[PDB]
Amino acid sequence: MVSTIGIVSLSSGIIGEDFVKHEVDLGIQRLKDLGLNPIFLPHSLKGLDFIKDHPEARAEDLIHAFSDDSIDMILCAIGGDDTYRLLPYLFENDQLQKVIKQKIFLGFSDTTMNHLMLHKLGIKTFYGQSFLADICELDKEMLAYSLHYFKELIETGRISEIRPSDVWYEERTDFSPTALGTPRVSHTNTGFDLLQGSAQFEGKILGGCLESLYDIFDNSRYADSTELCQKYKLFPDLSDWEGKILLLETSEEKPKPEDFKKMLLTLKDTGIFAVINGLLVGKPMDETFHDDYKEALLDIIDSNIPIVYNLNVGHATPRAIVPFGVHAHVDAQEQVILFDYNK
Repeated sequence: MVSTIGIVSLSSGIIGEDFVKHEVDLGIQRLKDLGLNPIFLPHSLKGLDFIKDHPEARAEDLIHAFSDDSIDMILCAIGGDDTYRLLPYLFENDQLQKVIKQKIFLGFSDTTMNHLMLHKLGIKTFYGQSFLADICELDKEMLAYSLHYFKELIETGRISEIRPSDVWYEERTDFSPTALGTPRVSHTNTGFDLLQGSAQFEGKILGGCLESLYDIFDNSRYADSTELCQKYKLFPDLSDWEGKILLLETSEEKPKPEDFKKMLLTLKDTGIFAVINGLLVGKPMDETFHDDYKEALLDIIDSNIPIVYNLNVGHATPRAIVPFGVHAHVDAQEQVILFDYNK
């Protein structure tokens, strides 16, 4: 019985900018048609500059979203690259833990950091879509495959299974008003690609955007990312990772193959690939460096660890939604991932 959906800006504040107005109205109408009543949290529409300079305000919006019993679901507006800055405002005095309640939380990319924050507090979240990226798809309707998962989530509170899309789409090259009502360029999608290891494996899924996870360990983007993430122990320990399935997906930054490898090896050094039950990897945006990443994965990760590539999760389109913290059964041969809420 999800009815009210609260939209939050925890990363970029672009959603409140004048030029995005029509897109926002488009998404609002789509949410209404699905049986929902959208509300924007108090700071979420204040714009680029305000949101950038007030991570504490973003945190206050998140705290309110989780503590307000009239809000049934929380949807991230859009990603960015600096939501790690919210950490002290959520954890230094257990501000979020004190008032948090289990309810649907959906986002991706920079939101990976928020997913890890919520994991720390025992909250089961949902990865892979956001308001501007998916609900405000510029074509006449939302992408059918993306809609399938969003509709299922809002109607049932869960995702039961993921199957590959029939098609995938390129990122647009026109973002002016002439883009409205036009389709993205599409291509046939060939399904889950078992790179190595068992076609079947199981466990709860956790992870997200590779570039985001990298900033837990490397401070090149922001000098204090590693300090803050270590201070608040954001990265799960090995006992936590053991027997889980890791999700990785690459962003619009399209990391060059050398950098993709660097990032994988930084994770490998933690022991994560040694304790997980398998690895799921999303299709890169535009399939950029698709074959290079496949070769890098095969080279770096021991061949007894299962890896399934080409998931329609992450920055390519369309986009499935992945429950985190829910036992999953992967079967690459049968092109399906099942979720068991009673295991």
